[PDB]
This record gives sequence, C-alpha cells and structure tokens, in this order.
Amino acid sequence: LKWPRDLRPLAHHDLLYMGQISEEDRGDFNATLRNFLVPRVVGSQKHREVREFIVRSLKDLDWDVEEDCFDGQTPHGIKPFCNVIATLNPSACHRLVLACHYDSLLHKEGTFIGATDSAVPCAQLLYLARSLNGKLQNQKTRGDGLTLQLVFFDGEEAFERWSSHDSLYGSRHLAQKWHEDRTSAERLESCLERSEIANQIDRMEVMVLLDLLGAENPRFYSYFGETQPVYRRLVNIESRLNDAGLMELPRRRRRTNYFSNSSTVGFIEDDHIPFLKRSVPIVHIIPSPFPDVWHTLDDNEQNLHHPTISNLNKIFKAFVSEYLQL
Ligand SMILES: [Zn+2]
Repeated sequence: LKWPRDLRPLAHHDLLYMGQISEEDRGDFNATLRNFLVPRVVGSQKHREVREFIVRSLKDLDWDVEEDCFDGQTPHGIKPFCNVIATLNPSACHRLVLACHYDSLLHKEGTFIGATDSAVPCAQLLYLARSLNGKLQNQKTRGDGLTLQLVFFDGEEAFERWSSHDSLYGSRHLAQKWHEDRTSAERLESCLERSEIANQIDRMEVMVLLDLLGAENPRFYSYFGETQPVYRRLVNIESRLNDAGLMELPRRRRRTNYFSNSSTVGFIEDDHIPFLKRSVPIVHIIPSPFPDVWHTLDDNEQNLHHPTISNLNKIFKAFVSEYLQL
C-alpha cells in the first residue's frame, strides 16, 4: 500500500536553501544545545529547568504547548514525569511528529550528561522549530490538514535494570492517553479522504524518533517496512545534499552515507514501542551500532562531532521542508 500523502520532491531551490548553514546558524544551534548539556535526571531541579526551557522556547514561537504530567511507580519509588507536546496547529487533522527523550540516565558510576542521549536530539527539534519558524507559520495558514508536532518524552530511561515496567514511562503513558482520547474526522480540520480516525493516536501520521545522535558517522537503516517511503526520502535528501556539495566532510570528494539504502534486522526498544503497538508508523533515526560512548560517562559535549550534527541538521531541515512543502 502506498503512503497516504503524495510526497512531492523538494525543488532544487529549496534543497539548496535548506542545506545552507551560517556562522550564526551554528551559533544558534550551539546556544540551544548548551541548555541541554546538563545532567537532567527525573526528580531533579535541572530536569525541571530543561522542561521549562523547552516549553518557553516553543510558546515563544507561538506553538500550542501541553505538559502531560503524572506520577509513576518506579524501582526508586514514586517519581514525577512530564512529557512536553508542542503542536504548531492543534486543529490540523494530521501531524508529522518528531520526537526524542529529554531525561538523562541516572548512572551509578557518576554524573552523566547524555550528550547524544538525547541532548543533541532535543536541541535539534528546537533548532528546527526556530530556524523554520517563518515558513512553518506560513504553512499553518494553508488549511491543508497537516501540521508539525514535537514530542519530548520524559522517563525514557530505566532507573535500574531495563524492563517492560522500568523504562519508557513517558511514552507508555502518552500512547495510552492518546489511544483512549476519542475523536473523529468531523471534529478535525481537513483530514485526508481515506482517513480512519477514532482517537488521538490516529492523528500521528508518522513519528520520526531521533535518538543517540551527535557522534561521528552514524549508520541508519530502515527499521520498518511500513515507513519505507518516508525513509527513502531521507536517503534521497542526503544524496542530493552531497551532490550539491553541502555536506561537511574532512576531505574533498567524500560523501556522507548515514542513511543506508537498506533495511536491517534489529530490535531496539525505545519511545516508539508503545506507539508502534497502536499502529503508528515509525521512522527510527537511531544509529546501529550505538555510539561507542553509549551509557558511559564519556557521553559528553567534547565527544560530539559537530560536522556530523550540522550535516544531520541539513537533512532534517530539508526533510521537514519536503514533507510539509515549506
Ligand atoms: Zn540512554
């Protein structure tokens, strides 16, 4: 079966524009990122400050921002959790959903920054909203039934040994909440003709989950046949950015090959799982293998690879531009 939305290839002009980076753009991204490069364990003041920063940043851009807050039992007793959901146009029937987690792992060996996991993804989502604001606010006026939604999940990480009960606290909560929140096409703005809408989950047209980004030379694969048409757009955009010479490489005549034109057989548990179980199409932008620094005290700012981050930002900007026809 074909993708429900006809995917119009990005015009050359728009590809080039979205693949342009400046000293002020790098500076802007890095300033955003600084806010996330702090320990932010569930229950901590810094976690609260990060949550408030996400909310303020998106409210300042005139997005609708909701906090899905709840208390949940954990192996460390009751803990507070708050997912942050920002929606550009709440009324639009369908959402392109970009997501990541904003909590950091409580590491027994010491203070853990989780720079790739997932400070960089968090910053990338805010950077997209900021850098594309003009075009997004214009798109919102079209009445086309599509919008952008950003979800910053809380409580992705386990408190002790990962288990079905000790992990994915925010995403399990939100998926259940949205599944139980009934709605219909008649109550929504401009749903696609062949749409089956019974609850809020059904409005998530695709969820693109970013995780463990910021290390050098990530390798992505298509994890879900259901979203192959969307994944292939990422492959194509990356190829075109390379053709245009807009990727940062250590030497001339090299190309990035982050999005492998293949699928892989690998099972990764992450925030997409509760949504996948409710039929939400998933694109999982997570490297395989994981960064070498994964869950070590070395997952810090200096182990990030800035040229890679810049290249990913270009791919993501171009992807959002293509999907929303910005
Ligand atoms: Zn982690």
